Amino acid sequence: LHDGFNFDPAIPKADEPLTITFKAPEGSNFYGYADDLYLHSGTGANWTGAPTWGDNQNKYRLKKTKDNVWSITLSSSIRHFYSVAPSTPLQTINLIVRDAEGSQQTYDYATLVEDSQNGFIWEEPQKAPLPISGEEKEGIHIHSATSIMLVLYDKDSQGGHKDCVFVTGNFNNWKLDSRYMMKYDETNHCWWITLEELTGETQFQYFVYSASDGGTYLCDPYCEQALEKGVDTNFPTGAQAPYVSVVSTPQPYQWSGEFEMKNKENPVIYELLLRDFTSSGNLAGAMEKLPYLKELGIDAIELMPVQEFAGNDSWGYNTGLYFALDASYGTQNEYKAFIDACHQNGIAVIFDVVYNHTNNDNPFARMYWDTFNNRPSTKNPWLNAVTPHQKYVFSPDDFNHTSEQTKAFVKRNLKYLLDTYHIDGFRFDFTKGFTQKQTTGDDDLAATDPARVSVLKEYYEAVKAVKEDAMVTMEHFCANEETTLATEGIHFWRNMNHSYCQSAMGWKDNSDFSGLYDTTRPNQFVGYMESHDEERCAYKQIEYGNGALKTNLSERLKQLSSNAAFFFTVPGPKMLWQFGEMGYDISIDENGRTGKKPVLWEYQTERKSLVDIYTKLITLRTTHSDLFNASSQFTWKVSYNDWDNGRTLTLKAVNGKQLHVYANFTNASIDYTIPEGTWYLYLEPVEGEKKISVPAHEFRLYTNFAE
Ligand SMILES: [Ca+2]
Ligand SMILES: [Mn+2]
Repeated sequence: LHDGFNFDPAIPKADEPLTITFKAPEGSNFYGYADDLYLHSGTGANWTGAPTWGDNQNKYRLKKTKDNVWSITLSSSIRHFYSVAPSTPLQTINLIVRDAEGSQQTYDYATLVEDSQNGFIWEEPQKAPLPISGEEKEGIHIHSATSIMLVLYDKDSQGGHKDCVFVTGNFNNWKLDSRYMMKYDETNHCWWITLEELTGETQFQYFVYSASDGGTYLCDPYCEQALEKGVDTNFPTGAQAPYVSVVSTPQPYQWSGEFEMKNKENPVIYELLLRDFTSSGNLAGAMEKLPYLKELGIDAIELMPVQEFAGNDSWGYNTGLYFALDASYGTQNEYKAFIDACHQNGIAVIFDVVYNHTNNDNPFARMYWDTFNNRPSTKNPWLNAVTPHQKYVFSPDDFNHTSEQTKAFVKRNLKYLLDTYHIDGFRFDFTKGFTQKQTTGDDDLAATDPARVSVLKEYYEAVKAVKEDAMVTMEHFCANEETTLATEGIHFWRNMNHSYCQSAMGWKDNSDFSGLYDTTRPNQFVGYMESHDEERCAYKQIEYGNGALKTNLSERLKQLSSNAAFFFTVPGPKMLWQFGEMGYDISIDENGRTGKKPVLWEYQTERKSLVDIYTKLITLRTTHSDLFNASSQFTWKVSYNDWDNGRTLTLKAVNGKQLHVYANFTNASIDYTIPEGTWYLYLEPVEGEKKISVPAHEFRLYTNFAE
């Protein structure tokens, strides 16, 4: 390691001078840089004795001594330089090099310091075989109330590993300590240690170190609880951001009978963001509304991501930890209590899971990091250094889904969420992202990748191996791949937002509903008028409504009612986005796309008429579930050419039950002759072959059966 930081003495000593030599590698910020550079530095986890960013005192100046080479001497001693107390262990220096303007810089790097004065003398790392075998070796193992075994995987894509790992925590006041050095198992490629005499909430992180990488603080990627700096007030002062791991060595949640999702093959799914679902923005808030969701008639709740995400105000598509759920919504047991209450109310729970990308906080990112480019190292075995799909870069931390380490981690995580939280299915976020192919657009990305199809099958098969009746849904939008994968039994998001927005607004152009019903495999496509990612139908009305649909609330709800009568009446699974049932009309853009949205439960009263239409239509799918069987005959007229004389829907079951829907989406009344037979206005007995006047924006729903 001549590239980057060089140390003389080669083992830095707390109470001696240290000369630091920076060599700029080729194709880095400072390669061929003509002027002197400056040191931004401090000791320990919290950068003790750091200057104000940009302080250009001669003291901080790295003199250019050769081409691409700068040196600084911390004179007197490294302790005197940082003004650290003689009895305070000086164990790490954190180092950033920057230009005089503090614009161009290197990123978080630390080296080890030997402090013999304070009894921290370096000991050779020890080789020991893992005292355990089987699957799921890595992570946290409670032996007893006073004892934990930690197992941290360490092998980069080149086959190398770190020189040593310490475990710091509340048991050792967050110091590096020889007694707390982990042992390396070369065969399993794991660091391990058994902590004993713990005295109950154990807090810890790891300090990993090599000569080529320097030092890095990171938590356990398999921790079930975490404190995050900048969110948790009780984040320990001696720990480094972002994460400490929490292990209680605990009052285990007592689950209430066996649960099975209602209408398993064609469920109505309510998409829910806990942050914006209630004013409390949490599980406690959501719990209060389960009787509302039960009566609405839904089969499942789909929670937008609940795994630990950056900060505490997010959609959650920014996961830092996959085995720890975000404490901003509630405790592990509040999550269990919520899912258990859902089940008691006959409602299944689906987790939105985000395996395309993680963030800089993830132990997998922190473990093999590029301190020059501020992204994963080319030697990272889970993550790409650079996103291969350059159209969609949601973070610097894109998962390599051809990695055997990434694949095993995903499958273990899926199994964990099923076993621990008793959930009934998954919605895979951005599965189009599960690709190593170098692309820069939508077309080259959308083009079939056999390895993406292959890994998505692996993840599906893994879920079904844990829970045979678990629902798997993917947000994919790779047309040819969806045809192939739907045959395996994977469910796909079927986005009908554009059509039902056009219809809601009273525009016939691009209003064709037909995409909602896949003729080949209707049950494999989860159709929606709204998702968290789309603008609201009821907002489009205010903004670009045709005539009265702009400003007449009565006519707007009639039109949304008719949309709903050409949605819930259709075979195959369906999804609604929270508050669509009460005509939620705040633009997705209000307070920014992903910003906190107004909570408007008063809409359940003001728009009661629409809530009642949603309720009866969804409930009909349970009361007469045999109608909605994929075996049933389904025909409809919902094209550009089906407008002026209205749109029609006929559903005909094997047992002879029939549903007929007529909708006038136009701004004028249309004359319609009811089909021949004996019918019933199921939502309120009617003779067929009878001419009716159907008012502007209204629907008529007829069943050949009473209740
Ligand atoms: Ca968080
Ligand atoms: Mn990706």
